[PDB]
Amino acid sequence: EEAEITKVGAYHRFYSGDKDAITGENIVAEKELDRTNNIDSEHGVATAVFTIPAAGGKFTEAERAKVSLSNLVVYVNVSTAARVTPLDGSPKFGVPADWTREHKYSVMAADGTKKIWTVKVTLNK
Ligand SMILES: [Cl-]
Repeated sequence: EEAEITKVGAYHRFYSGDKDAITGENIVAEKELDRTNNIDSEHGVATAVFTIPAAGGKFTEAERAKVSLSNLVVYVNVSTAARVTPLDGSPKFGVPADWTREHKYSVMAADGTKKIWTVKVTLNK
C-alpha cells in the first residue's frame, strides 16, 4: 500500500592503501557519511545533507578531502515490501554516481501503487 522513501544515506567508496597479498589488488573501503534528512511526503521530495565524518582507520584526513558529490554512493530506505526504480538518467542506488543534481525514482508499493520521488543530495565540506 505505502510507496514512501523513509531514509536517504551516502557512502564514500575508495581504494585504501592496502593491497591483497595474492591478487595484488588495492582493497576497497567504504565510509558512511553523516546526514540530515528532510522527507516531504506530500510532494515526494527526499532531501539529504551529508557532512564528512572525522578521520579514523583507513578513512584518513587525506581521504576526507577526496569525498565528492560527483562520485557518491547513495542508498534509500523505502516502505516495507516497496521496490524503487530509477527514472530517465537517474543513477542506481548503491553505486558511485554523480549526485550534483537531483534525480527521480518510482517507488512501487506491495499492492502495486506507484509514487514518483525526487532525491536531492548536497555535501557540506
Ligand atoms: Cl561507516
